[PDB]
Amino acid sequence: KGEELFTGVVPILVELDGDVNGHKFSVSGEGEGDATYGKLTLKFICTTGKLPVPWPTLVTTLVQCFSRYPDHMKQHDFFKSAMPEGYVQERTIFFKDDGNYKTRAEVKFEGDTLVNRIELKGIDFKEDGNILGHKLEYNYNSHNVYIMADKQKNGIKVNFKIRHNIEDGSVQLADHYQQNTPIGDGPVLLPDNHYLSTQSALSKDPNEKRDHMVLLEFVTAAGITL
Amino acid sequence: QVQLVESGGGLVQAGGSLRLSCAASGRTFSTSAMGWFRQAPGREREFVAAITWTVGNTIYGDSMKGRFTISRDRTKNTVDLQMDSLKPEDTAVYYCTARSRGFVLSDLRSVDSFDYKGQGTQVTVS
Repeated sequence: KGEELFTGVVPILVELDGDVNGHKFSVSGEGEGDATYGKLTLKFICTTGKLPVPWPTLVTTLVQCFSRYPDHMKQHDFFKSAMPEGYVQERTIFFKDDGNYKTRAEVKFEGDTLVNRIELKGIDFKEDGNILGHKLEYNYNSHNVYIMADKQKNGIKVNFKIRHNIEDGSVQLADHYQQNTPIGDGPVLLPDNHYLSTQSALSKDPNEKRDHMVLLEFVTAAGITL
Repeated sequence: QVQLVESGGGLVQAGGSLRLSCAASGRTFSTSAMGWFRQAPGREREFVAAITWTVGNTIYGDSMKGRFTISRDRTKNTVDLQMDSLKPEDTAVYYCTARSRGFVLSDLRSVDSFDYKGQGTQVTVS
């Protein structure tokens, strides 16, 4: 039922209110999602000035309902089955040898637009570390996002590690722990164990003077083998 | 949960105007839309207006489009109903509502599609 809302190109709005080590900031984004190709296209702007953390650290927080689920796997697509009422998405993100983010978000339709509204808090970050020191390269890597059912909470549990490339050639690990639960009480699809192959490419608009990020993503579900 | 407090009712002559207001408190982070409905004694609930929370798109009940305007303030978490060209058939208790579930827009025309409702304020037109 919710899958029918994703057959074409769907407009997207994102809003994030954040606080990291006492530094408050806000981000807004807009673009388009096309689940038949598993494709996202979005542009984000820091509306409060300069972003106090690197843009790559915000990518996972800033709509997995746009993943392409092949035909033989449509029964495992929790994210679309919760639409239009939506779902709550919560994470803790541990940056190894540094602070952590905690996030709470709701993803839902407001008529024709899919909306992702987020609150973010970061604590215990080192003032001269990779995050507050802005030592991350402006890029992104490919990752497998592992998904299993959470029958007791009628949702899913998700985990994965993100590799952030640092300028000096090393990497910074970010360990993601994730839970999703529906907002409505209608029936939802609880998946078998599978994964999302996720790719992300970051760019800049040379016409944009504000602190911003241009983002393209390709996501496809896998792990059943027909 | 969410709590809603309406105000601005009264007794006005036909052709005049009123402005209702509602203050929301509680888990307003989750709000996807707010609206108004009305109930006259003996009669059933009728849909008045709704506004989508992020973008501010508006919809109206058939006898009110043109005369009434719904608006909302996200920093103050309020929603108002300007009522012009009032008629005696607008006499009713007016209730403000809020929704947290997402929706397709036509879901909002259904008067019982809210998640929370306020206490109500009386409007009388003579």
